[PDB]
Amino acid sequence: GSSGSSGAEFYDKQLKVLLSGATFLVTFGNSEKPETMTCRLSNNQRYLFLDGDSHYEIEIVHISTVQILTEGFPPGGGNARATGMFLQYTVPGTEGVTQLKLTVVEDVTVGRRQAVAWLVAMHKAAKLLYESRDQSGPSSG
Repeated sequence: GSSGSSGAEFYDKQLKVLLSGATFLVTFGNSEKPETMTCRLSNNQRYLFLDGDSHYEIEIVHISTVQILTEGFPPGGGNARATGMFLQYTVPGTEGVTQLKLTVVEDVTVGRRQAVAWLVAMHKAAKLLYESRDQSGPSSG
Protein backbone atom coordinates (compact mmCIF):
# COMPACT_ATOMS: atom_id res chain seq x y z
CA GLY A 1 0.00 0.00 0.00
CA SER A 2 1.07 3.56 -0.76
CA SER A 3 0.77 6.29 1.87
CA GLY A 4 0.64 9.20 -0.56
CA SER A 5 2.50 12.31 -1.69
CA SER A 6 -0.01 15.17 -1.44
CA GLY A 7 -3.61 15.41 -0.30
CA ALA A 8 -5.90 12.42 0.20
CA GLU A 9 -7.21 10.76 -2.96
CA PHE A 10 -10.28 9.91 -0.89
CA TYR A 11 -10.93 13.54 0.04
CA ASP A 12 -9.87 14.54 -3.48
CA LYS A 13 -12.59 12.46 -5.14
CA GLN A 14 -15.04 14.89 -3.53
CA LEU A 15 -13.16 18.08 -4.41
CA LYS A 16 -14.59 17.64 -7.91
CA VAL A 17 -18.10 17.02 -6.58
CA LEU A 18 -17.94 20.07 -4.32
CA LEU A 19 -16.65 22.49 -6.96
CA SER A 20 -19.18 21.25 -9.52
CA GLY A 21 -21.81 22.95 -7.39
CA ALA A 22 -25.10 21.46 -6.23
CA THR A 23 -28.57 22.99 -6.02
CA PHE A 24 -30.22 23.49 -2.62
CA LEU A 25 -32.78 25.56 -0.73
CA VAL A 26 -31.38 28.63 1.03
CA THR A 27 -33.45 30.40 3.68
CA PHE A 28 -32.49 33.81 5.05
CA GLY A 29 -33.41 34.85 8.58
CA ASN A 30 -35.77 37.38 7.03
CA SER A 31 -37.11 35.03 4.35
CA GLU A 32 -39.38 32.32 5.75
CA LYS A 33 -39.66 30.56 2.39
CA PRO A 34 -36.81 28.49 0.89
CA GLU A 35 -35.19 29.78 -2.30
CA THR A 36 -33.41 27.73 -4.97
CA MET A 37 -29.73 28.66 -4.80
CA THR A 38 -26.38 27.22 -5.89
CA CYS A 39 -23.60 26.24 -3.50
CA ARG A 40 -20.03 25.63 -4.67
CA LEU A 41 -16.42 25.89 -3.50
CA SER A 42 -13.61 28.17 -4.68
CA ASN A 43 -10.57 27.19 -6.74
CA ASN A 44 -8.73 26.28 -3.54
CA GLN A 45 -11.90 25.13 -1.77
CA ARG A 46 -11.03 27.83 0.76
CA TYR A 47 -14.22 29.84 0.24
CA LEU A 48 -17.89 29.17 -0.51
CA PHE A 49 -19.82 30.96 -3.26
CA LEU A 50 -23.54 31.39 -3.91
CA ASP A 51 -25.55 32.24 -7.03
CA GLY A 52 -29.19 33.20 -7.41
CA ASP A 53 -31.42 36.22 -6.82
CA SER A 54 -28.19 38.03 -5.93
CA HIS A 55 -24.43 37.61 -5.57
CA TYR A 56 -23.63 35.96 -2.23
CA GLU A 57 -20.39 34.53 -0.83
CA ILE A 58 -19.68 32.84 2.50
CA GLU A 59 -15.99 32.99 3.41
CA ILE A 60 -14.91 29.77 5.14
CA VAL A 61 -12.51 31.89 7.19
CA HIS A 62 -15.47 33.53 8.92
CA ILE A 63 -17.57 30.37 9.30
CA SER A 64 -17.44 29.09 12.88
CA THR A 65 -19.64 25.99 13.13
CA VAL A 66 -20.66 23.61 10.34
CA GLN A 67 -22.97 20.64 10.83
CA ILE A 68 -25.35 18.62 8.66
CA LEU A 69 -29.06 18.40 9.42
CA THR A 70 -30.17 14.76 9.49
CA GLU A 71 -33.84 13.78 9.32
CA GLY A 72 -33.34 10.97 11.81
CA PHE A 73 -32.92 7.20 11.63
CA PRO A 74 -31.21 5.81 8.50
CA PRO A 75 -33.52 4.26 5.87
CA GLY A 76 -30.98 1.73 4.62
CA GLY A 77 -27.51 0.52 5.52
CA GLY A 78 -24.62 2.79 6.43
CA ASN A 79 -24.28 5.82 4.18
CA ALA A 80 -23.79 9.60 4.14
CA ARG A 81 -27.50 10.15 4.76
CA ALA A 82 -28.04 13.91 4.50
CA THR A 83 -31.13 15.88 3.48
CA GLY A 84 -30.19 19.26 4.89
CA MET A 85 -27.23 21.34 6.05
CA PHE A 86 -26.40 23.83 8.80
CA LEU A 87 -23.63 26.43 8.70
CA GLN A 88 -22.80 29.28 11.07
CA TYR A 89 -20.87 32.46 10.28
CA THR A 90 -20.58 36.13 11.23
CA VAL A 91 -20.48 39.20 9.00
CA PRO A 92 -18.39 42.34 9.62
CA GLY A 93 -20.69 45.25 10.42
CA THR A 94 -23.83 43.54 11.70
CA GLU A 95 -24.53 42.33 15.24
CA GLY A 96 -24.84 38.63 16.04
CA VAL A 97 -24.39 35.47 14.00
CA THR A 98 -25.87 34.40 10.66
CA GLN A 99 -26.73 30.80 9.82
CA LEU A 100 -27.42 29.25 6.41
CA LYS A 101 -29.51 26.16 5.68
CA LEU A 102 -29.32 24.02 2.54
CA THR A 103 -31.93 21.42 1.59
CA VAL A 104 -32.44 19.15 -1.42
CA VAL A 105 -34.83 20.62 -3.98
CA GLU A 106 -38.00 18.65 -4.69
CA ASP A 107 -37.76 19.14 -8.46
CA VAL A 108 -37.58 16.55 -11.24
CA THR A 109 -33.91 17.21 -11.96
CA VAL A 110 -32.04 17.81 -8.70
CA GLY A 111 -29.40 15.10 -8.55
CA ARG A 112 -29.91 13.57 -5.12
CA ARG A 113 -26.63 11.76 -5.80
CA GLN A 114 -24.64 14.96 -6.32
CA ALA A 115 -26.62 16.97 -3.77
CA VAL A 116 -26.46 14.46 -0.92
CA ALA A 117 -22.84 13.87 -1.94
CA TRP A 118 -22.02 17.57 -1.71
CA LEU A 119 -23.42 18.05 1.79
CA VAL A 120 -21.35 15.24 3.31
CA ALA A 121 -18.32 16.30 1.27
CA MET A 122 -18.51 19.83 2.66
CA HIS A 123 -18.65 18.80 6.33
CA LYS A 124 -15.89 16.23 5.76
CA ALA A 125 -13.53 18.98 4.59
CA ALA A 126 -14.79 21.47 7.18
CA LYS A 127 -13.51 18.93 9.70
CA LEU A 128 -9.91 18.74 8.49
CA LEU A 129 -9.90 22.53 8.12
CA TYR A 130 -10.13 22.81 11.91
CA GLU A 131 -9.17 19.40 13.30
CA SER A 132 -5.98 19.94 11.30
CA ARG A 133 -4.03 22.55 9.34
CA ASP A 134 -4.21 23.18 5.59
CA GLN A 135 -0.54 23.86 4.86
CA SER A 136 2.16 21.95 6.74
CA GLY A 137 4.99 24.34 7.51
CA PRO A 138 3.84 27.75 8.80
CA SER A 139 2.33 25.93 11.78
CA SER A 140 3.56 26.90 15.24
CA GLY A 141 4.77 23.35 15.84
